[PDB]
Amino acid sequence: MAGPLSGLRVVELAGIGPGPHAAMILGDLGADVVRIDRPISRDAMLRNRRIVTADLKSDQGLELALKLIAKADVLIEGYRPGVTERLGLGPEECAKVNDRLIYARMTGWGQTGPRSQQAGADINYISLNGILHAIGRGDERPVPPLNLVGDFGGGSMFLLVGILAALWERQSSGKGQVVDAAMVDGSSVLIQMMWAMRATGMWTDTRGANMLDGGAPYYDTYECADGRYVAVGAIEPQFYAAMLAGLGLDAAELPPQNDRARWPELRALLTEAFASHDRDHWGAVFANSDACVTPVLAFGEVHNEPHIIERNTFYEANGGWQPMPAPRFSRTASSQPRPPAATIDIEAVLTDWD
Amino acid sequence: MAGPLSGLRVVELAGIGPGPHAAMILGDLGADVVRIDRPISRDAMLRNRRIVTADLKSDQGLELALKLIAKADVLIEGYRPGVTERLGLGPEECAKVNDRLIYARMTGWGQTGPRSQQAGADINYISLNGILHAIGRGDERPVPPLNLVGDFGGGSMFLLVGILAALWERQSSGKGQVVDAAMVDGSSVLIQMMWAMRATGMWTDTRGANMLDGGAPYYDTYECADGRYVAVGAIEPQFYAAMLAGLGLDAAELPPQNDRARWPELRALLTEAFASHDRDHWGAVFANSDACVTPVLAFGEVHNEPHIIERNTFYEANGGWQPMPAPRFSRTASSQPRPPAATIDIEAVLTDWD
Repeated sequence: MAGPLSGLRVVELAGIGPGPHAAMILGDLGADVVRIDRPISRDAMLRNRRIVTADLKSDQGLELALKLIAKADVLIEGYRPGVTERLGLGPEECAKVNDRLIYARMTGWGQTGPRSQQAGADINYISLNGILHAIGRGDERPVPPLNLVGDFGGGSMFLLVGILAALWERQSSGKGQVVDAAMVDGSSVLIQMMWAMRATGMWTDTRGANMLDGGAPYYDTYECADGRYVAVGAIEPQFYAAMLAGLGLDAAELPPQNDRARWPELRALLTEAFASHDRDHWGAVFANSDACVTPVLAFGEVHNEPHIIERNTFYEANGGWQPMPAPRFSRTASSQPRPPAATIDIEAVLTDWD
Repeated sequence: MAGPLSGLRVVELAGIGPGPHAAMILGDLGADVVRIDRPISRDAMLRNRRIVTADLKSDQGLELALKLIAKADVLIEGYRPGVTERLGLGPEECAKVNDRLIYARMTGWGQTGPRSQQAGADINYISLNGILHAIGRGDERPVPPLNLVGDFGGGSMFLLVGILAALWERQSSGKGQVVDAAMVDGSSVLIQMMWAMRATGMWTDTRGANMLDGGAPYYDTYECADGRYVAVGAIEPQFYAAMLAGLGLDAAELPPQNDRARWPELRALLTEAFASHDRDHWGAVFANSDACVTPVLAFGEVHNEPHIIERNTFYEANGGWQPMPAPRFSRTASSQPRPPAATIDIEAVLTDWD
């Protein structure tokens, strides 16, 4: 298996959303990932893995898990705190048989604390630490940014950083440890810019009235003539001016970029402008500009866009497209992810592993 | 310095947004990070750093950068492809003097390809790979999820994973290499769940009409009596039912949870329920159940919420709260971050570095 984590050995305890997304990216990058289910998947998330089944409630699955864990560099689990403990696969149990194990725990609320036993999804984890409040248009109730922010950006990504850091540390302590990845915490450091910004008046708790939430007329989407959108990211004044040029608007007849008092008149001017031609027109107007003007593409249009084609951001599998691994390494490059293959006997893996 | 990356040595080439966010987290986690500016910061994002000054244009600063890079494990650069090359800090130059260097490049569009020389921000990178399309209410044009998805979740976080993986690979090749972290790619892998789901009919390019984008009445926000919001994440039927009981609704007078045909009647019923009382009323009602119902808190209200208090998700600094490091390590724990620090003579750092 190619890529930089070639050699690393990961055990994943099948659960939902963040945990597998982390196991996946490890896989993507060359790790040898082994996922334990209950007794083919056409879920792609389960690519770059071997799947085994066991019954960790029974004496005999318990025993085979530990055999796997003992040979493994990493364990991922994403259940309620106390659950691996009571199966007897806790951190203190795994330590007895392998004290070099990086024991990664993936939760919303964390290992400890009042909420640490309650159910929740992404929307609740980001409800509590400010993030969801800030997302959306001001005249309307907050909008969920999918599960991009807590599950992944603020969950699996921080689990991955926790695992790969703890692996750096082991390479001179020679021990592992437990990583407590809680989404409420990880998403907070994800949005730390806003927290910094709030302290110098460069961000406000008021919704829809900031520089990056769509309060700013030069940082938002515009509906075009044909009902589709373009995205404007022109913060820098030189970028903004190349944008005004493509639209063919005169700086003199416009409010200045940052006269917030007149941001409504500026937006109406930009709106009228962009609605006067279809999306694709603006693509051609602004091809090779610093205008920071791009088409808003629907998922099903993505594989036709040049820049996506030329860099193989995607590959074709099953129904349609998945993302190729990221990021990319110059010397030990990742290769095309392997599809989820049918089950494997758990014994044969111990034997693969010796 | 405390935390798991204690030992690691990072040179950051000052720029905007993703690259600093990466250097920050490294810092958070114990690395010794050293940032090179042009000629005290009030910005917290610059915590866990030492700041130094050089004119990389002149033979004087070029030469001092290389001395630092030569002693360093990681270099972070966030400029246009071709820019470090022309300064004479390209990858092949650094290799001359340090072939163990992890050379991490942080861009929107990537190192290569048609758009790789154009300006952009977060909103442009997520316009192109379907992400931005999918965010928002369907009767309104896509809404930006701040810069949470391209700059951080799909930017800095994948630079971090690239750096820490390349470090693992070095620990047996004994060479480093270049990581090409592009937001367009990183965010795609971030939203891999949707890509997978599209291919089994569990996701639609139609906007605001899915399970995690606010189309589901049981995964969305609701306005309360007092104008404020709660978040409902009640996907699992047992969660959903604990939610109906908290609101005091008869399960049997409601349309089935997944009779999408009557999702408008379900939502009206829930809307009516939740508007009948203030937010904080619900916050109490649901403070323990597995109803996956939580208050939507403004950033300014976060530090008062129990779960946040007990876990020290935040600390105070500069007349306001910032996020404590994440994730958390049981044996080599991170410390409270050090604030930015005034500038330092670059020679004194060379010296400190043996």
